[PDB]
Amino acid sequence: LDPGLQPGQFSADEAGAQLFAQSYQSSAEQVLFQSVAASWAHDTNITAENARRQEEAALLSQEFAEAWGQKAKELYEPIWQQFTDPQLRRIIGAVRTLGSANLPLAKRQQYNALLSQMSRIYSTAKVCLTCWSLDPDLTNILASSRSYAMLLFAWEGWHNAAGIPLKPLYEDFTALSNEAYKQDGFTDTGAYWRSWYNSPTFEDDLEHLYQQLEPLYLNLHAFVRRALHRRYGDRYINLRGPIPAHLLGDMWAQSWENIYDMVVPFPDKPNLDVTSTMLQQGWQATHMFRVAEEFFTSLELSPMPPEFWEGSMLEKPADGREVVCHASAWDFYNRKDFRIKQCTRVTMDQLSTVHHEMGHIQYYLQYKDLPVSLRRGANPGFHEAIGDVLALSVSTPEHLHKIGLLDRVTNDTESDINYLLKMALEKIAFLPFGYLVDQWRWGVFSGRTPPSRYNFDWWYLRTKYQGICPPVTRNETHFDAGAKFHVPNVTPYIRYFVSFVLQFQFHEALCKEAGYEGPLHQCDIYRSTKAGAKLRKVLRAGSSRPWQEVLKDMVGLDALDAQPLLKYFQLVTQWLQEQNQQNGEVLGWPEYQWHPPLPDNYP
Ligand SMILES: *[C@@H]1O[C@H](CO[C@@H]2O[C@@H](C)[C@@H](O)[C@@H](O)[C@@H]2O)[C@@H](O[C@@H]2O[C@H](CO)[C@@H](O[C@@H]3O[C@H](CO)[C@@H](O)[C@H](O)[C@@H]3O)[C@H](O)[C@H]2NC(C)=O)[C@H](O)[C@H]1NC(C)=O
Ligand SMILES: *[C@@H]1O[C@H](CO)[C@@H](O[C@@H]2O[C@H](CO)[C@@H](O)[C@H](O)[C@H]2NC(C)=O)[C@H](O)[C@H]1NC(C)=O
Ligand SMILES: *[C@@H]1O[C@H](CO[C@@H]2O[C@@H](C)[C@@H](O)[C@@H](O)[C@@H]2O)[C@@H](O)[C@H](O)[C@H]1NC(C)=O
Ligand SMILES: [Cl-]
Ligand SMILES: [Zn+2]
Repeated sequence: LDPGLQPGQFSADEAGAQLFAQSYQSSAEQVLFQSVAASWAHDTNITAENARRQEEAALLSQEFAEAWGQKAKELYEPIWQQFTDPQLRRIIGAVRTLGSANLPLAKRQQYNALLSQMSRIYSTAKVCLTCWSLDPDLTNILASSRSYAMLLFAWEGWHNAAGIPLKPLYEDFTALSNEAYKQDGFTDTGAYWRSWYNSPTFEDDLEHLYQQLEPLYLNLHAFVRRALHRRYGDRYINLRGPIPAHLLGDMWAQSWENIYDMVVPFPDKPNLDVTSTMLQQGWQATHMFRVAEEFFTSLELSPMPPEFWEGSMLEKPADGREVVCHASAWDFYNRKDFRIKQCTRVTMDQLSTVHHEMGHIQYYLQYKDLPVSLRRGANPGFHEAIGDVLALSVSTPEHLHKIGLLDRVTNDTESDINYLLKMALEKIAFLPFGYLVDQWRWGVFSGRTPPSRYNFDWWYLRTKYQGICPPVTRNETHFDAGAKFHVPNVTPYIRYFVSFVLQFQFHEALCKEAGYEGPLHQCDIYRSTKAGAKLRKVLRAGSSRPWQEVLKDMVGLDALDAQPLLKYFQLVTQWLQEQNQQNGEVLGWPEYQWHPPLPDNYP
């Protein structure tokens, strides 16, 4: 480690730790900058040379972590917990967590290499027969093909190409991750991930939330299953069984907005998917980013700086290079450079994704003056929810009309049902998947799920919560969990279930604060400077204070709460129950063993 980057001496006491943290921050900024730079160069341009570089950068960050980790222990182990300065306790708490820096050098190299290799496999896998990539090729197939056979070919090819080669790597990564975190005193990596919520009853709190949400999901599911039965017929849809996993519009069946045209109850009303209008008008990526920016400035939040426009990657490259297409937002830790990398396509759900990623940027802009350790969300769920909250105003029919995407606007109960059903396909359908992914991964890290049951345990959970089934037989050579971005890219998942709850609590608070006084689902906070100010107080806090207190100041409660999401959806909740009753549906999937047959000509 460079001499300039190494820790000095400080006293064993709180005045020293202040000097320590100032010294640390001053060093960490440079280390973070070089890591993030090398990751960027790789993620926008996957080459062996770029992976080697990113690995050398992660090694540097491990030596940094070890030297300051060990120094923070050596001087402050007995005293840090008792500091007067609350922010200074969280700073030291972060600095003393070693992670992968607990590994000896040889295993640090093996760990850094596994991260590179898993990311490469996921982002460069192809389905051939002349080869399709996930984004945009397979995405487009899953979204707009209605051919059982075609959709099967894409689903199977993807799962096979991405998952099978990842399995041995995934195994070796799990063992090394556990070895690293167990020397920080956690039972396993999953215990370390969970500890970010600082909540003794987290697992029980999530389960209580899920029990209140499950009836809405079960009713959406049955109604959608019926729509599918009418197109695909009795051979491929079982009205008492799980839904084939390839028929819901999306490679992971995790949100259903693309099959809106099959389920829309009142087709004579304004057409609420505005994608075709966007195309007709000639919208491009950069217009989408500008319209999103304008919503933020209407709240008196910050514009995107020059460095964001000059540095970002807003389309998939044409020049041949290979890239990580899954979207992400980048803080370089120098308080100057911030970027988005997104393979943006011109579609309405992609306009939402634009807002999602710009919400992360806005968080980085607001907290850029805190000590580097506090430059995070109050919890991870808060960071994921910011952009989603604004996207809830943007997609209201009235807002779409203001921005030239919807010609007529109607205010009547049929238009409301359409609206709430479209939003349910996006928000309600997701809930079971958002909850299950880390139940799977926590079982793997704890050893409850060894490599010999990775796929068995994955499909148990897929069926149990989502009520889907794989459309072809799977076995333990398949590794279907690894065909989802966040698994090989090692991004925790429970943050999204938390986010999907929190965003409705935020929405309700900012609508009240804006002075809005009609139905929660018709609220648009656009141009409300009072709403902007309340949002800004959250963003400016970073992780400097407990999330339960940040939440209470914002919404008036110190806990996650399903009530706002339930109030938003109330009208469609009631309507879907009534429809399913009148149609004699069976809620749930009692025929749990059922799978569809192969088509005659497969493949
Ligand atoms: C779309 O329409 C709804 C429904 O509006 C009501 O019903 C219609 C059949 C007609 O009778 C309307 O003339 C009538 O308002 C609109 O929601 C309603 O908005 C008003 C405010 O604009 C709400 O009234 C307020 O009530 C609070 C206390 O709750 C008072 O302090 C205020 O002074 C104010 O009068 C009314 O409750 C609300 N109805 C609800 C909640 O269902 C809706 O705003 C409109 N949407 C759009 C986008 O225009
Ligand atoms: C993608 O990454 C490679 C490095 O892996 C970049 O290639 C280097 O390009 C510079 C300038 O053209 C040369 O001096 C080097 O010799 C190249 N290295 C090689 C080929 O090993 C490439 O330019 C990157 N593409 C971008 C940034 O668009
Ligand atoms: C696992 O499955 C592999 C791929 O074949 C698939 O499984 C058969 C049984 C069909 O029903 C269909 O889904 C696919 O063709 C096999 O090649 C492999 O041998 C299977 N078993 C093991 C232990 O890997
Ligand atoms: Cl998380
Ligand atoms: Zn995100």
